[PDB]
Amino acid sequence: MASMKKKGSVVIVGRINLSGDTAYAQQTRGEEGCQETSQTGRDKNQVEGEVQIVSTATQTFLATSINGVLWTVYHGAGTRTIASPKGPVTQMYTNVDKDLVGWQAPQGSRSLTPCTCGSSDLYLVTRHADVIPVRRRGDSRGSLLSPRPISYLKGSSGGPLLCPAGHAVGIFRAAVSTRGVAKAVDFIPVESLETTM
Ligand SMILES: COC(=O)N[C@H](C(=O)N[C@H]1CCCCC/C=C\[C@@H]2C[C@@]2(C(=O)NS(=O)(=O)C2(C)CC2)NC(=O)[C@@H]2C[C@@H](Oc3nc4cc(OC)ccc4nc3C)CN2C1=O)C(C)(C)C
Ligand SMILES: [Zn+2]
Repeated sequence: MASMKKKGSVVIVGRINLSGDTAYAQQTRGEEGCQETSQTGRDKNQVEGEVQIVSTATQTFLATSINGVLWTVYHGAGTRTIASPKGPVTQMYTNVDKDLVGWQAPQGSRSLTPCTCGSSDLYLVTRHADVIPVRRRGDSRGSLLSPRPISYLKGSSGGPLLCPAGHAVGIFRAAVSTRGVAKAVDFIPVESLETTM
């Protein structure tokens, strides 16, 4: 009882910069500072952009702001708080059935707008800032136009699928792999987020 520990917070450690003509990853906090920030829950770093790179003590993945909520996957974040300038912030959405969690979007972030285009030509953004064309194949499935080893997609759960106009269509959840090659992806449709809200 006396020695029971607490899990740390999720910490923003970087972002996928989509502000210009060239997408690229940026690191904003190193591993040591990440560990300290996870324990205190106090992160005074400036946040920018729509897609954050996030970490716990044991995992790293992505998180995406849509309509003022920073969304990610439950299999990355669990029920963890997120670190923020004034201390840890509790999830405002948790849905293990959808593999979805969300926190109020951090000050300085920018939010994507949910797609209403009804378009099936999509783009997946990875933690390495690769922009991967994806053809929508169902409510929660899309095929990669150019399949890639699952190694390429690992660590990108929580990232966005976007339409041609840059609206959010979904949150990347899982890869569909045959013999280690991802030919398709599974995503949380933005309509499920909009409902959750
Ligand atoms: C050939 O068989 C297949 O293809 N079968 C497919 C399949 O299992 N794919 C697996 C392949 C795993 C190989 C690597 C794939 C590369 C990237 C991948 C984007 C990521 C990701 O990057 N993660 S990550 O690295 O950031 C990380 C780890 C730090 C966070 N996502 C996952 O890894 C998810 C997690 C779990 O999926 C769910 N876990 C949960 C857990 C919950 O509570 C704990 C609640 C709901 C939930 N819902 C789930 C749907 C398995 N997974 C898959 O992708 C399907 C989806 C079953 C059809
Ligand atoms: Zn759209």
